[PDB]
Amino acid sequence: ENSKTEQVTGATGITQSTVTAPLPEAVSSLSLAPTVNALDPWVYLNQTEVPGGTFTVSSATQPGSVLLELEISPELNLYTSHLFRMYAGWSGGFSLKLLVAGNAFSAGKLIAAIIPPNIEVPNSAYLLTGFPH
Amino acid sequence: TVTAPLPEAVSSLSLAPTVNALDPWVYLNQTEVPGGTFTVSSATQPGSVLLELEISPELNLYTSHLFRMYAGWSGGFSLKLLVAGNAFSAGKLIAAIIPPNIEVPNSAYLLTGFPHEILDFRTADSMEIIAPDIKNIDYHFRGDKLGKLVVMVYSPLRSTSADFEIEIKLTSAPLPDFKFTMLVPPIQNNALPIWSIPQAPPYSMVNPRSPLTPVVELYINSSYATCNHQLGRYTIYQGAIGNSTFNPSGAWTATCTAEAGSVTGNPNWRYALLDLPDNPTFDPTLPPVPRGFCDWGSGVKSGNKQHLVCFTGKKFAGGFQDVDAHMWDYGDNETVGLDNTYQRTIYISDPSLEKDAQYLVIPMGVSGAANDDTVQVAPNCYGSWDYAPTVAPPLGEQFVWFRSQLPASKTTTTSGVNSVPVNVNALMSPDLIRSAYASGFPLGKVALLDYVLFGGSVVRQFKLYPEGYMTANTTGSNTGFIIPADGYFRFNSWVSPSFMISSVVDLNL
Amino acid sequence: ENSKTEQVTGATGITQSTVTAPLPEAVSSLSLAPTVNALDPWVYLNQTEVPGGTFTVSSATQPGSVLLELEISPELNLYTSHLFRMYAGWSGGFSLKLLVAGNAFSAGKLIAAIIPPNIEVPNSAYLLTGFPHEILDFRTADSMEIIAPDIKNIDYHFRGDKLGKLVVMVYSPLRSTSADFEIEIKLTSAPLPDFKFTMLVPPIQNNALPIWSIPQAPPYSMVNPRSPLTPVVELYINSSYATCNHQLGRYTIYQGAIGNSTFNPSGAWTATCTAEAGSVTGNPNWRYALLDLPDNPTFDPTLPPVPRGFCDWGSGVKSGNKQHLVCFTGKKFAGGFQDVDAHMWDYGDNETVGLDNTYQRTIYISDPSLEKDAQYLVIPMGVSGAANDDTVQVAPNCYGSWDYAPTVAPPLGEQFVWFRSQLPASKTVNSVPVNVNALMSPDLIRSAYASGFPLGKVALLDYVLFGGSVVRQFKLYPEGYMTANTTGTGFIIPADGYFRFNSWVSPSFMISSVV
Amino acid sequence: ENSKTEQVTGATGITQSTVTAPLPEAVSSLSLAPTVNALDPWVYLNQTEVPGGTFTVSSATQPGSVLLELEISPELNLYTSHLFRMYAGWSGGFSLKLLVAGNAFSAGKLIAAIIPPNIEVPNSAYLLTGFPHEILDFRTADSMEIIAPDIKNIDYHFRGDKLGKLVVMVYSPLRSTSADFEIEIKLTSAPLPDFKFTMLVPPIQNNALPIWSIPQAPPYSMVNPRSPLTPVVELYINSSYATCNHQLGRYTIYQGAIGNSTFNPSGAWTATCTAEAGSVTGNPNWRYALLDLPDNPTFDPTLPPVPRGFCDWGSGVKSGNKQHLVCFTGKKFAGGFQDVDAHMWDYGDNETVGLDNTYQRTIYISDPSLEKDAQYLVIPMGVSGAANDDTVQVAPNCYGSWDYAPTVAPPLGEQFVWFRSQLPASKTVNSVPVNVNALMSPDLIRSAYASGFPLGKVALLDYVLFGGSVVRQFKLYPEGYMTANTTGTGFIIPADGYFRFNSWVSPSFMISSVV
Repeated sequence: ENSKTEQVTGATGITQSTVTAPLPEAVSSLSLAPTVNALDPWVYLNQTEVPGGTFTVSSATQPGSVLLELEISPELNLYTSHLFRMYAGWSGGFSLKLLVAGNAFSAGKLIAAIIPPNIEVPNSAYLLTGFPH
Repeated sequence: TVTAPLPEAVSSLSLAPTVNALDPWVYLNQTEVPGGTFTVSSATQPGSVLLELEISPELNLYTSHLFRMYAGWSGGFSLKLLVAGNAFSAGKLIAAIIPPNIEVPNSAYLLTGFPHEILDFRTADSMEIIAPDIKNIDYHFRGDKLGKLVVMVYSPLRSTSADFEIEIKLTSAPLPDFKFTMLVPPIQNNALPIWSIPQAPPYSMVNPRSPLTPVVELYINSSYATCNHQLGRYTIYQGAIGNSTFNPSGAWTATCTAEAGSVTGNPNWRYALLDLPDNPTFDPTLPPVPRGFCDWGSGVKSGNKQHLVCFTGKKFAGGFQDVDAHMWDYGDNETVGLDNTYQRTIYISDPSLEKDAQYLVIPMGVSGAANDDTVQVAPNCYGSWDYAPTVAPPLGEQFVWFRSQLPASKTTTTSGVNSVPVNVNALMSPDLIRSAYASGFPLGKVALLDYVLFGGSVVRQFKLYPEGYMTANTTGSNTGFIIPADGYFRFNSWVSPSFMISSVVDLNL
Repeated sequence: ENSKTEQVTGATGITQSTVTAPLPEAVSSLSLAPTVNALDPWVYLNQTEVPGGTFTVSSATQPGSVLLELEISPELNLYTSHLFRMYAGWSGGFSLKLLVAGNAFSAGKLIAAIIPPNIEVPNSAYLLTGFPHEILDFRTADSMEIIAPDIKNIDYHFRGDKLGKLVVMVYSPLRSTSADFEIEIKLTSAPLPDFKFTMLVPPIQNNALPIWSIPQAPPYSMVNPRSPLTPVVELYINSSYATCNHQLGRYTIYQGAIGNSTFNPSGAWTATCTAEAGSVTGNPNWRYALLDLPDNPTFDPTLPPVPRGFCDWGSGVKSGNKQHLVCFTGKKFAGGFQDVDAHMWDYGDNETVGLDNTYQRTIYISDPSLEKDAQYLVIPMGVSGAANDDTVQVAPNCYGSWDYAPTVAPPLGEQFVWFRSQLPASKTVNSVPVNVNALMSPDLIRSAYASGFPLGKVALLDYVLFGGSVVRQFKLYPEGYMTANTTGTGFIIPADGYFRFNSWVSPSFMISSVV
Repeated sequence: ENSKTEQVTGATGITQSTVTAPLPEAVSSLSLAPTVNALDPWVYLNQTEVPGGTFTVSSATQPGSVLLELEISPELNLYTSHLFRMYAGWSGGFSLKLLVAGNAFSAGKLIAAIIPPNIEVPNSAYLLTGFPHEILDFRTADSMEIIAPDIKNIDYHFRGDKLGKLVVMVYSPLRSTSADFEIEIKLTSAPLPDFKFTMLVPPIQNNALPIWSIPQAPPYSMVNPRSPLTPVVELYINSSYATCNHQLGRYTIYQGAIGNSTFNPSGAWTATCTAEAGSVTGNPNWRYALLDLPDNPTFDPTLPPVPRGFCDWGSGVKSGNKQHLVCFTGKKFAGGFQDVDAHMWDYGDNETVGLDNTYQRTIYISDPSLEKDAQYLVIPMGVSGAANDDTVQVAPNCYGSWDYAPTVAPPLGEQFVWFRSQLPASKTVNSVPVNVNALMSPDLIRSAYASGFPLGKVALLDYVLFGGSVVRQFKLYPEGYMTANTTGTGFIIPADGYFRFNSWVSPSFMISSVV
């Protein structure tokens, strides 16, 4: 985890790039996998748009509405989704880059939360602070 | 950017018969503070308290939930200030820590004499504040006096160019020295940090000011700036208050003993005294009216223009005889203490009232000049009984009302009694506040509720007060804004009383 | 702990100075105090007189009477009492110096005892020996320093905690050849070096200030709450007025105005009644009326039965044949009242004890033409017939379960000091000249709310005449009354002196200046 | 001295915190101090708001107006102000933090200057550059600590010495895109580490307390000093009442009751006159009389010409043909007065400006049978004819060289808040219903003598209704009047709220809550 800051062209504000692990990843030993199949090294280096990974925040949108809700799976990335057809099973997490077209003369905040399996999503930003976020 | 205006003194917890550790991960994730959300606007006055919090386990989502199974606790909190600021705003908050036994001042001048930090809107975002656990004892029991965090406007919000508002949220985690003391069953008196509301629609709820007619609308009107009603009054603290009841249908029917004599200059308008099953000694400290009995207004000195309407009939061994419609009203048509007064003396426009005979009274309409406006202002409180206080929404807000259509009874007989169709509003329904008794509201906090229409596609936001009313933030003005009664309420969050709802109702469409 | 001896000037006896710790002090670690606030080093070096720390042992005083009873607290010392307003909490004991004006040709003993919190004080010197204590002898005692612990089970105090006490009583009776000899005892205090305060807070407290500042207004500048249109012209004493039962002019430090009293007695003097059906048996002129109750519309038994501030002058039991009250009365119309003139009036029905001579809603007016259910102005203004100061002095009885002011008396040997005004006659109904007394004026006790009284203590006041060529001394009680010590019909004190706070004393204190 | 910079949240500008000593502090050796008394170490660590340390810069405010002017003294900080009551003397400077609510999209500058004692403050930012000073810019200012010297030529201060000042004014005008933008400025203080007190003394001083505690009595509990038998029923505002010339209801912090005012207005309402030879020309019913002067027997021009507390209601210039005052009047006999009834009366002779509409000894009574040199009771009770609130509001003129209360006005943009009571009619002489206003009640300013006002400062009061769902704000001036800020005939405020002390402000302060 880290954060870096860049000054904007005109010096009228800043942009931040942040890397974070809200919850620790538990790397599987894969001891029960009959074979372990490596991906092409370039697939880890390609960030594709996620299916349903696009939303617009207007000043109308409430802090109760879920903007994005996405399952952590091979379907997140174009080439892992295509590759998974060829395989019985899979293991491991995803890097998820949230690209925000922000500006220094706006105001307001997002919350992004990781939600465990077999837990329901609350319609409340107050309740999302109970998760790793 | 970490501020401790007063030092945290670490208790040894020597005296604790058990010391209960929290999960190590509760110290590592900051949650939103259950009620720690407030708004500042350019209208918000200097020296106004925006946020008051007891420094207690209730400051964090996980420790508030955990405290339900503990008898006692020790240790402070680390608070972080999340400020949705902007480039154009100037102003300052003051955050002050008040020791346990000391009264909170009403001005910035006196508040600066406490341990405090001053928080400018340009630099307050992500500032961290230690909320220390001040005590002279090894750990707290329940019901002990607690230190407070008070946040107040120090310099008012001003803007260069455009008139923004700032929403501030606190987040919290317990300090590493925080501990609990003794396991007890999970039933303890602290409010749950989440309230879960059963998804009952408003139309499925009773109207406590018109029990026979379904709620058809949630309603808003900019002229209804006051509620003086005795019916439909419920609080989380006290239950039903001021002659309200949890079964409004069953309480709707009174009886009255007919009284000797008649209204002056109006010999058809016979007096009666309402019979008081719950106040037979006629104590001034108990209610002067049967519980749950009609509080509809009918104007001031207005009998020539308008009356209330009821079914009546005399008591017998076989129940009640010859039941039909009459005009009635509270008190006289003249004396200020009786007329337009919620009290025992009524009159009925029936020449036939026999002395000492008992009559059924079932209110069911209004007549003549009566309108929605006149029904909305209840007959006055009077005397030393525990009547419900007159209430207003705060400046810039409107009540949300539970509304039902009351249909007109018509008769074709000459001189037969005739009603006019009217809408009846109630401030609250007992069916919504039902689940709030089990959950509790946090001390000095308001429920922000989502109200959900069209499968989630439209979401109104209302503030439900523990004093028994919903309010909305609104723009424009209107004497008839309708919200559909087929949505459901969803708990959103707890907020300070002075939080300003972002979701504004466009009251002129 | 130690003792040192000094020979007296003439060598005809000795004086002893003793330092003692009857009970060990337990110095708090203050580990739970958020900050520890040091006092100025000179505050530990200054012994001030204690509030109520003064008593006189005569040969009359029994070894059963408590002479001094004092809570071990910041209120013991002038500068710790002032400083504590600035703080949330405190910890640590006090040095308590008992200064005894003894002599070698007297006899007798004191006992001084430390009493833990939540223990009662016994009325017995035999039982005081069960506590940690000291005994002093009147032949040789001069100074005794008690190192008094702050006895606690908490790290430091907040306000409203229960405290350890010092108690002083006679152990063995005072004897002397002279009948006039007294041992004077004085108690002084300083905080012990381990004394600390805990947290700075704005200096606004319920706790009483150590010194009361009184406005210097003369009694003649103050309203008489029993006769508001007439100025006070004398302070007055009368040894037959052994009790006060008034409902007006009743105030307390704790509750403010009590009984039916008010802080605007001039604006409350006026009332209105609704004229009833009927009249007093045998007197058809005496028409009944009910006083209107704005404060008590529904006639609740727990709220007052008479309008706030309305006249409580007496007329005796069953005495309308002999005497009455007098008022201006007039019928209500547009904008005010018509044909306003003097009428006789009284409380009750001149027969039944529940009504006659009783402070309650039902009155009669001696006007033959009262219209039924019409309203009438009532402004009480005098008395008629055989009426006199003593009839006006005894108020109508209180009755029922409303929050009336209790009947109060001065302690044995003391007398009430009254605020007195002359109320003139008026003539053709004809009134008689009478003097009206009040127990207290609201203009004096106004100042006492702005400072407070220490709990369980009374203000000793100097009353200063001619700049000081005469000074009276009075005890002003927190219960509202003011009182003087008297020896040997009425006695008159001028109303153009001024009150000055002298000191705090116990209710049991004997005023040294005698009237 | 230093400066540090912080980037703003959004990176759209900067805030600066600067520490500066414009003039060197000269730390006293305290060699002549008998003792040196240390403060609690935490008092140096607590910055409190300064009395009068709050101002708002609008784009309207000129670079000639002084925004803040403050004496460098123990009164700057809450705990040094409380502590100083306990001490004879003091030495050492103050840290003064100027907190500026600035913004990067504004423009303009402050100047802050230290001014030595016995030097006058100039009404010019150009002249302030001649002093030791600092300049702040509204784009980047956030905190400025001034290390303000205690400038003295003596080892330490006693009370009543002349002091160095901080002065703040606009150096360069505020500009913004928005017309509504304001810079809010706040000043906080703590003593510098070299600050000391010099000698413990009992905590009794003339010096005003840093916090005023107000009784919480509602206005309806307080006497109306211009109509004592009637209660206050509203606080009131009327934008046409631009001045007050009353001689009753006039009080000041410094002098107490002024003009012809008294602290017992109910006991002073009654007067007596001796009936003169002759009558007003053309009106033989209008018999002259002279008010009796107990306070002024020899009719000294420097003592009041009217009895203490006697009625100052107006009736207009040369208007006896149109309107009069009304009183109860009756002839003096044994024990009181005979045949007391309502008569018309007025000041002067209905013609000459030295007498007519003038607060002076000579009156007429409209009773044809006044016996020469006999005494008559006078109890003013109403008004008659064309009389109204506005005629009663303007008092008769003051005249000559006696110590009358001056005519006072609210500052521009403010209005007086009045204590108002309804005075009812009385009917067959016939009175008219009228409302009487007082500028102040003695029951409010009683409390203010018991605390004092800081010299040159005004009390900002909250007035609390319904427990706090409405709060008005008023300035109560030490000169006796109370005042509100208004926008946009009479306006009514309920009399059952209570006053609460908010803060000390300058006379120049603009109340933020608007009526």
